[PDB]
Amino acid sequence: SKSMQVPFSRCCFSFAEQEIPLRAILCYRNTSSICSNEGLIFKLKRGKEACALDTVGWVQRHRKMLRHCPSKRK
Repeated sequence: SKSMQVPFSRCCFSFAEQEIPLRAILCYRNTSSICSNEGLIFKLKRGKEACALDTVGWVQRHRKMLRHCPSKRK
């Protein structure tokens, strides 16, 4: 109890490879090297985050406008 880390977590299975727009996303942030192949993550309004690679393409336009999420407590 209270040993491991609740948030953060590891990579995901289904990333945001689709054409997810900014209307659904709020912020993006790179993850650890657990992915072992460009690990990226995002933030949505639903009250959660989304997994991604890093330089997929649609991330650039998202990160070009948005930036690395501040703090580390949701």
